[PDB]
Amino acid sequence: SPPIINHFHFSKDIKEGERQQVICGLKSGDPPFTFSWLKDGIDIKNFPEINIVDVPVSYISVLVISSVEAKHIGNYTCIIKNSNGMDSYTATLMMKVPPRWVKEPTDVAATLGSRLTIDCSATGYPQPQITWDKLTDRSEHQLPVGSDSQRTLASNGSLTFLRVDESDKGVYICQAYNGIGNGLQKKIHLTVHVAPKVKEDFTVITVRKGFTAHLKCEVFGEPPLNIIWKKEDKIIAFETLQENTANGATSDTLINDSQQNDSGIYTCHVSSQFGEAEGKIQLVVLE
Amino acid sequence: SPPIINHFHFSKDIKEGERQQVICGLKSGDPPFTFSWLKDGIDIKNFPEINIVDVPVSYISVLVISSVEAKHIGNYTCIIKNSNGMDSYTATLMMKVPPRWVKEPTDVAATLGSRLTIDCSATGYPQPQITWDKLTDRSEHQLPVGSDSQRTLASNGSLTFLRVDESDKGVYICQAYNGIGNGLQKKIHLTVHVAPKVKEDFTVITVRKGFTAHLKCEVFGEPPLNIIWKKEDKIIAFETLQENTANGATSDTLINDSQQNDSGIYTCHVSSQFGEAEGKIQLVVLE
Repeated sequence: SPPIINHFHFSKDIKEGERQQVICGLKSGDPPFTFSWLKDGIDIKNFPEINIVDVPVSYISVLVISSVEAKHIGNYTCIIKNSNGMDSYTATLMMKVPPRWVKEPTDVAATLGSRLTIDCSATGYPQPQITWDKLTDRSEHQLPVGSDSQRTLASNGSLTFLRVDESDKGVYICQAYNGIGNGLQKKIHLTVHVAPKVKEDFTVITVRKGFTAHLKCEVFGEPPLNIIWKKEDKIIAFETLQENTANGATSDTLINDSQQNDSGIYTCHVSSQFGEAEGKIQLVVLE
Repeated sequence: SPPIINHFHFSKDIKEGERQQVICGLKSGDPPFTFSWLKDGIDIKNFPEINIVDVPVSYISVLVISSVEAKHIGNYTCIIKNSNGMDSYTATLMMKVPPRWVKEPTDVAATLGSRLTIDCSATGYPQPQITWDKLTDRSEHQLPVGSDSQRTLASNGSLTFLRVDESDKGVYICQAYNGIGNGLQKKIHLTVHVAPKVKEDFTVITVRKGFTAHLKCEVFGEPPLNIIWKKEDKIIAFETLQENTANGATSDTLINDSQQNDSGIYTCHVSSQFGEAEGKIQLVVLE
């Protein structure tokens, strides 16, 4: 009689680490038998991390997978053949992974005119889809952002602004979904901020020799602002005062007793998280 | 005197699970002091999974991150202010993850004329780029596949064929790279196979009543082929012979002693891993 096969199945909620064994046994049929395994039409000898245990004395053969990586997903077929015919049965290895964050987005503070790039990554099986929705406080409604002119969404869901504008403020949301679970969703607040600017590009300070020369450098910006003075690309150690204000700060620094080798140009450099600026103040000591 | 800050730094080869602490302490400066923390221009009160330990008696404040998820990457700034000025210092939290396979590709056996979709996924930081190169055995050289007409590479590196052709045989390679390490590379063998076809769509078998009616159904295909006969969508249990060949198999089945309620149409259905076909054989019993 031809062989008939006992239906077999893989576990239900399979996870990457787990092992899996499926037994191909007989209902009926006269020996001798020959067992044979396939995965999606390819023979199982190919995949060596899969090895099959066969005990033909007991009329069975077992497929084993010691650790199920998602490549194992697919259809596995066992074929039993004798000198009267063959039976076969296929079982499906199924696996689902809901999204987990790779790169969560967070609240962002962007520089106007800069080229911002927010990242938002996630992983799972299938590979999750990353979508951005901005919240319009005209009625707190979601509207998908998308790759406009002056905007971009790269291969991996990274939202990139070409020139940041006051238009691009408020709260945004990226959403990772692959069909498993509800997915992920992250709401972030974008705020726009202005790069610092020295009020005056370059001012002349002229004095007679040997006086308390008084330098000046107020700058516009958002606190904090950290100002460093220089001469010919060397730091000034001399006495320096740095009083703050609201729209920035002013730096009043003075050099006591002037010299003709000190006469030249100086550099008021300011640094911040939103940019950096430089004013070059020049000094000449007349007789 | 204005406060001056002791430079601090995050660990060098940071990994997701680890904790990170950075101490903002003073070199010099006269009290009282006020400590303040920022991340990329945003204040640290926002991120609550970050909490700061501050002990102003010892002139220090510590930022702590109990488990560094990649969102923590960026620049952290500590600001110390007194009634003479402020100092500040920023340190960068850096993290790299080389690619690991999410969905490894494997050897594939495609049906001609079908719409194949090979998957190839990977994960890491930054999110890896997935590229396909086919090996031309004209000189075993790589050539990037790309989204042709009759081909496609989806968002996540899934290579999709619209109509599979003999053109699309041989070994291919997908390569995952994000800049860290050398990345990953996987070489797979594509082989093309033909869906089974019943030789004859529908044949008339006519006999007189009460004879050993002899049915016939050879089919073309690649082994294995599993044939099931039916009548009005019910299985035939009756005597059936299924002898194989090279290009497929033939199924010679016979019904002993005919009846007028048996007279009708029958269905030779074949199933395989590369497709399924049906021939409808018809029977009429004349007097």
